[PDB]
Amino acid sequence: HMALSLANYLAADSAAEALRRDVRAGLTATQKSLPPKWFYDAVGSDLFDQITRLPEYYPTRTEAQILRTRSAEIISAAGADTLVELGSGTSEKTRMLLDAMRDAELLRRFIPFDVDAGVLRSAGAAIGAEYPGIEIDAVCGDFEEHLGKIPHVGRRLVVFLGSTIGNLTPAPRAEFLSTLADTLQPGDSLLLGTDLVKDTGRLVRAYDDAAGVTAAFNRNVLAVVNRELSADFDLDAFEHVAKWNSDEERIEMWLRARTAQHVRVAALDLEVDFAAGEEMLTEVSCKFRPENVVAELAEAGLRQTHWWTDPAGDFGLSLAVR
Ligand SMILES: O=C(O)[C@H](Cc1c[nH+]c[nH]1)[NH+]1CCCC1
Repeated sequence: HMALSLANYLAADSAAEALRRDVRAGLTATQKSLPPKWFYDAVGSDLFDQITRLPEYYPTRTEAQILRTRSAEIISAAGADTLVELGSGTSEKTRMLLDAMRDAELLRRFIPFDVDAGVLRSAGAAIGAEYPGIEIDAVCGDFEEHLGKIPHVGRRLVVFLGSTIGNLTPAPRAEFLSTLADTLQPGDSLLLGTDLVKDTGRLVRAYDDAAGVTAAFNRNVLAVVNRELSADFDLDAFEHVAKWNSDEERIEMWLRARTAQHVRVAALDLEVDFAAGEEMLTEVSCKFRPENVVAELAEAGLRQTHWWTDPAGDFGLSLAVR
């Protein structure tokens, strides 16, 4: 029910000023861009939830199938009594892990780490009900800034799933992994999900689905800006574009102006122009090679002790330690 400990390191005024900075810089750049963190307002989070069920979007259910068939092994390997989730704690995946920990009579604690306090409270209620006696310590924070705020209590399995790590470009990605590694004690383990290089047709379709749901998700970032900063983006005037970048081996999401657009962002006293056909970068989703996952982990000071992958080789999960 209501039993909970919650620490909150996020302030609304801080979030608001960050959006102002990001939007000003991103829209005044010669190559325009917007950071994908701003996708996830209430509407956008709901749209992403739907993306996880699209037939083209294999990542979620591929990862889920790996956990479904190997959760006992994962939990045995970790030997952890505390599950730290860098993410919501809402999904079936969380419960696969928690169930496996309970089955092994190891489970003592759940530490959800997410940017939305409301979601954390909901997760706390649900998990508290399903696993009576469990200690729940929630942390409201940004996983690029507040990893140091995660409690060091217990033997901890830190999980970072869904190929979230792929939404970070190499430099911030390496900084994140190194920082996370520095918070791990002997006994702690990292469970990392990484989407893998594969047929490029399948990759693009996964980010450009027939139903146009991803397109709606992408364009919604314009609605966020419109609402929060009093802008006048015409969402209809922008086309969703998903590209495979073979040099960097990553999917890229873009918004392309159908015709010349003049956008006023009132809250920034800012005007910007899009030429007909001008494209704005809104997200990258890096795809990994198995051998390189080992290397990126090692660079962060982490040793990969276990590697699970589906039989098609579509997706990978790593267990790593200090
Ligand atoms: O890169 C991805 O696959 C998605 C974001 C996304 C999904 N469809 C379009 N973008 N990430 C969101 C957090 C986990 C992965």
